[PDB]
Amino acid sequence: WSQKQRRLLDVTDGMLMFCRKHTRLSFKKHHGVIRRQKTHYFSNVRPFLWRSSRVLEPPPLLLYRHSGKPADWQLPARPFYRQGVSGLLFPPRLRRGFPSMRVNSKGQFVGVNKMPYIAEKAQP
Amino acid sequence: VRHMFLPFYSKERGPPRIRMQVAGVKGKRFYKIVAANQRDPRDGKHMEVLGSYAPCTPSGVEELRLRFSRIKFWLAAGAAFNSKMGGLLGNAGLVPLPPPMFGWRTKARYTLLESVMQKQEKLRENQLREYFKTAEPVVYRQVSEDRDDVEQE
Amino acid sequence: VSFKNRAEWRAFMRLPPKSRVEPRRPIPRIFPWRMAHNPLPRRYPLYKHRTLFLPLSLPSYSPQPAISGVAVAPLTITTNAAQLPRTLLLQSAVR
Amino acid sequence: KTFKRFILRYKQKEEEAEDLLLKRTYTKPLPEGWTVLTFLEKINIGENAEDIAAAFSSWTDLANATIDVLQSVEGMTNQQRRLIVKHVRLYNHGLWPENSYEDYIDKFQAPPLENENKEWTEADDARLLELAAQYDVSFGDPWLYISWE
Amino acid sequence: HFLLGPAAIEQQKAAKMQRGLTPYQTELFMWERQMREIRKIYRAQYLQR
Amino acid sequence: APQKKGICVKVRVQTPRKPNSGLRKVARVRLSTGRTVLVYIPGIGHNLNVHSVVLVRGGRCKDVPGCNYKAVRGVADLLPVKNRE
Amino acid sequence: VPPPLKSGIGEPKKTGYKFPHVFFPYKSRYRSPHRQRWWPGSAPRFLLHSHPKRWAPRRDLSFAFFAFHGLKPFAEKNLYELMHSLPLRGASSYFWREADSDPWKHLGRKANRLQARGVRTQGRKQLVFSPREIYYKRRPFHALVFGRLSVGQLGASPPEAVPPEPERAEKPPDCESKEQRKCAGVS
Amino acid sequence: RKLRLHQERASRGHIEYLRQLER
RNA sequence: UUUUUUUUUUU
RNA sequence: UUUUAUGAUCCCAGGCUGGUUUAAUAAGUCAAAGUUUAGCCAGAGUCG
RNA sequence: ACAGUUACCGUAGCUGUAGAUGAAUGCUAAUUAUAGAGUAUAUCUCCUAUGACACUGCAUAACAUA
RNA sequence: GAUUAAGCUGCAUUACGUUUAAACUUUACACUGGAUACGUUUUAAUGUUAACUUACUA
RNA sequence: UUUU
RNA sequence: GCGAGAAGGGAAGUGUGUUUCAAAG
RNA sequence: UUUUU
Repeated sequence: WSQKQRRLLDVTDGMLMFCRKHTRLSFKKHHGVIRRQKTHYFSNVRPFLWRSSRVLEPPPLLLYRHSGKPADWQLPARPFYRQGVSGLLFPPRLRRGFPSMRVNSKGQFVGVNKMPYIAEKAQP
Repeated sequence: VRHMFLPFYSKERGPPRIRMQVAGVKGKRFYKIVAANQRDPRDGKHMEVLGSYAPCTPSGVEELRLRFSRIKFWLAAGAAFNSKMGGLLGNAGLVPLPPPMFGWRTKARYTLLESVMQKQEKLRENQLREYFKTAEPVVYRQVSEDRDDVEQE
Repeated sequence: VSFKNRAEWRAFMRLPPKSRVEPRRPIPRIFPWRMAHNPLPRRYPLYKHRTLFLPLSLPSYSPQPAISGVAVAPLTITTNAAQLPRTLLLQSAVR
Repeated sequence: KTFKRFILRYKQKEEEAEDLLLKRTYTKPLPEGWTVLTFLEKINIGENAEDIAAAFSSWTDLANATIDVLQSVEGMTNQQRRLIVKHVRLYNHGLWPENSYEDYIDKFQAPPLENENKEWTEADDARLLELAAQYDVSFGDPWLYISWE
Repeated sequence: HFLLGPAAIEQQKAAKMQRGLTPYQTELFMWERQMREIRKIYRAQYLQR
Repeated sequence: APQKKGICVKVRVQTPRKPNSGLRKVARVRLSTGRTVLVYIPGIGHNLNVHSVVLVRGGRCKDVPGCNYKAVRGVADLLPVKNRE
Repeated sequence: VPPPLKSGIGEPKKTGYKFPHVFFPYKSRYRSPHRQRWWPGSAPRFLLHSHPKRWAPRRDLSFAFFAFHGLKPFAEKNLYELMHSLPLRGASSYFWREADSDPWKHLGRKANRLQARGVRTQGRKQLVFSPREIYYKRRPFHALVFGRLSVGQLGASPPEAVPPEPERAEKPPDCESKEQRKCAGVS
Repeated sequence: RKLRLHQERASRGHIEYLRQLER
């Protein structure tokens, strides 16, 4: 999309006055050392977290040049693993197989009315 | 197979519905799409979480994460939604695109205006073609021999 | 347009005015490897090569055969983040 | 680093400037005999009638007026602000030429159908039978898609 | 492919109006009928799978 | 409570226990909860008298036996600033 | 302050309640369904508060006092009151409702509501009533009038008149339509 | 072939991810 | 602490 | 005939639960007897 | 998680030092205009307002076809 | 005389006690009531004031 | 604001 | 015609809650 | 606040 809406911008010498800076080098001037582990967690971590699993940003979608339509073959998913290890020897029996669905006395499938656990996926 | 949705329906609260929520930190609020009853509070009990919505993102493009295997399943149960919800789902292709405000037949002046904008974009393309043949980083002018840089984006 | 004073610069790069009730600021990004902490060196060795390591143990203890004559058995347990060519063949055929 | 954002901001500013120019040129003018004050007089505006009209110059500046700009004027209450924005949106779309239920069915109603008021021929009978097998009959409303074809 | 295809958009416009109803109402009711067909399709597919 | 206000009704000079010699100025301050307890007045000078309101705080004094409170300068009432410091 | 409660004519004396509603002391936002309508821009409850008991000194009593109903303004004269003075009790006549001078349409708190169209920037077909059977219970403001309801087209004359319709037979002789305001007829 | 609908393309990715994890 | 990217284990 | 130290009779006060990250070969696969912050369930009646 | 308590050795009991910051107070700073999460915080006395004007609908037979 | 019989389990001002105990908005993104209509509208929402007992910031 |  | 305690801590100890199941007015 | 010595 950026390549389609192309424009010619004229930049004069006076427009780059604020771009220049005095200091030559640059680096972090404030250590990332956290002071309060609990106070910060319940102020800037919990509100910004709405999922029970750690998921990274997915890759971008590839489109054609001429036709401008998505292609079939593209990059695969990007699963994430904690500490690199991706092996479980005794996996538990999760309840996510039938979301909001259970078995009745008759054998039929019926729903439920309950609040989902916020840490359902975070407790394997 | 209406027997399978009995539990879902609530006599005290009401029938199921799809809406959004408001949660986060002050100044950086983000929408959260969930499923709940009609009389339920905006921030409270929820049956299942369908996804989220971020109308303001650092990249400048609105993001939308949804479940394709849950939204379709819930609609079969007879779950309604607000007018705004239908528009967002229509673009994703899950449901037919709803008509905009005032309908489609009244959209007469916009059609002509859109054509003018499209024509201008095509004409602008023709202008830049010639530039590449004689691209000059530095171009002066007959005023004060002032330097003027050129850069695309 | 020439930028001379700070007032002129302020009135040229600022975003357009918006409503007071709608959200204006964006949502920050939180990486999986850093939720509420930013590790960094705080010692003499402040600039050195710090390669990322991804431990990968054996996938299966059973004896696997050779795929198309190319052996895909594990030789050593030490594996770096970069995928070895021998392992890339097994995963390619799995899909 | 500063150059990345400076270039992007400059490009966006040009897009808005060019887009606004076309909108003003293709703005729908008022009918014959309708001035700036006449538009605000037929809407049952409050006492502050001449003050609002004085701020604006012509009709183009009023139709294309945004919401933030309208708040600058002191002589505009909440009731008046929400009323003016409704009128400009209706006249632009031609939804308020003459308020009456009879005008809507005569102006915005004329769908021409190709196969309308025509007899059934030998070829038509075969076509209907073929579509019957393609779309399930005893499932939902089979007449919704076959009718369009 | 019909409801989710381009044919659905043009189908709403080609509708007969009724006395006492606004132009937007004619398209709204037509769209509502289409929304009823998609629900049955999903319900049948879910049960079969 | 972190702090509790009180009123002084007795001013005396208690001699510290041996081998610590000298004299230490103390005053019996009546807490707002209807309880009396001795309080030390650190710092040079003295301005507290009978029927004076003073704010006390925590702190133990080894030289003065029993005293387990200290006064606060400035925030208290009718307690001027130090002389030389 | 609100007007005191009064009983209409033809009703026995009742005992006044101590409080307007059950939740008088505790709650304040609750409102009773039978609340009085006296604020400007409303209408009475017909037979609950329209005709309260009328009293005056002995000196003011006269024949003309009893004829107050028949001299009411056009904006408050109902059908019952109108038919009482007409020849033959207004029998074999035509009547129609003119919804152009309602109290709420000119005055009231909510007199500037936003309609679906917006604002009014500028021959009709009004219903016609033909009273057949007339039965007066509580004169001059009460009656059980049965008549034939039909549709008719207005004329081009300055006033509101009915040229050659009624034409279609809508329904058999039924109860009256409205009890708020009515006009005269050609007869 | 040539899945034009958004729903068809969305389901394609789900199958690909599940196939890799299946052994 | 990434020119044309809104992607990047940047270090 | 019935309860009763595995607390029968009996006096005062306290309503139950969840909340994602969280360093260390206490490397938790659910934070390991008991610690919380938008939240679930639940909370009599009266105009005589 | 480490030291100190006669200048010999088991118990026992103390001072400083860690984290969690869900009170108050003292000194010094209003220093670009991208500053936040929770019961939105307790007891008692006098006086004033509320209570008939609270949201919506005339589709509550309306504005009614050359 | 005609029914003439009015001031909270709520909110606000002032005052006392205690180490401490909360008033400034074009209040219009949402949810929700009403409804034939994204046709109306409402302080329980949202955004600002702050002794920072917190994040980010050549 | 060395992006308001 | 429809909605409205959306400002409730006054009652209770084996109770209020939690957990396991069930529910074709 | 000011700004290519």
